[PDB]
Amino acid sequence: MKTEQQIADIVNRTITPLMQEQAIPGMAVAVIYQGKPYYFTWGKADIANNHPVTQQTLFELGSVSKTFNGVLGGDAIARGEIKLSDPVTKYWPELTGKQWQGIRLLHLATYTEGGLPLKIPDDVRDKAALLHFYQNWQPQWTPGAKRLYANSSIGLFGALAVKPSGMSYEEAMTRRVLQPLKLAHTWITVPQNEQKDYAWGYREGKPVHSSPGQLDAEAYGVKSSVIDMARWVQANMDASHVQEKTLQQGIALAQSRYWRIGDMYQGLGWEMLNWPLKADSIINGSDSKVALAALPAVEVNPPAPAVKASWVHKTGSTGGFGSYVAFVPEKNLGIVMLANKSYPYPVRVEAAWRILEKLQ
Repeated sequence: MKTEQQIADIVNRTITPLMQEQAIPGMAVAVIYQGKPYYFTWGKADIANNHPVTQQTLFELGSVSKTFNGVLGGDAIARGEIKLSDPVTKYWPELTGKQWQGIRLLHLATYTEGGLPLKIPDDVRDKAALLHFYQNWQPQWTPGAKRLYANSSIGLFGALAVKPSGMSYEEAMTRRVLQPLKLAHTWITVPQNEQKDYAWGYREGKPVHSSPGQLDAEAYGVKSSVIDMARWVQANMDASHVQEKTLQQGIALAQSRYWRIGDMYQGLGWEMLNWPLKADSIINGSDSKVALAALPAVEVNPPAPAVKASWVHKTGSTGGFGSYVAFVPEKNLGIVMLANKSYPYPVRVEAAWRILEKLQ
């Protein structure tokens, strides 16, 4: 097995040119290797004010937030509070249009509802406007026909999934996921006494933070540190240490296979491919030209239970940040890459692959 110095050499050999070539001000990486997390930090969380990246720096996860959504939903399934087969109208009866009649929670959770838009429109800023938007949306195809990635589908799934609990989404996420997993540096809303650790994102050489929007927490609005993200990857890779039974089962359910889209399988938030695999499949699959395309979907019903021989991963971005998380349960190997600049998805995936390939 490799020493810490050997792992550091491997990580730095990839990250050093990456940050220079992509003009990334700050990064934090965790490698999970033979059961242990190894942490690395470089650069600046705030350039003008000279604040370094540390193991406590908070990064905007962007759509990596959907992995938290999927686990919270899995926990609700395990609690018996919801079933993915339930109609959306069980939880939002005011969606009375015929286009909602056959849409199930399953479809919202997995981008298979019929073609909701990538984001809720900017001018939808209250509950009345949100209802109007969904009521008047018209699908492009029947439920299950295609997978088309969106924030507005899984975002609504998260809002509906927590209804039986009587809690807000943020309250339920905190009580049911973050607190049991001891994720004390993971936030939907960063409190004032933690703002000192909230990195600035950089877009076109200017510091930026993400703007709020409807159903943001549910789809793209989580912030977290490298320590918490490593602990999150560890718990998702192997939840045998998680003593809360419904949370352990909910983690497993987010890695069930619900749909087959070529060689990719859709979990709850997490996306999976069989392992072993060819690097080009994930690198090319991460390009927006594939990842954002509407592709035919094949249902896996009942969902296939998690298998160890899988590459489990999720990309995410905001205006100023780019993140990537991936793990292989069979190998007990994983990686977290957090950066305060958005940079191309295939570059993220290739760098992660290069590191993990040397740690086989």
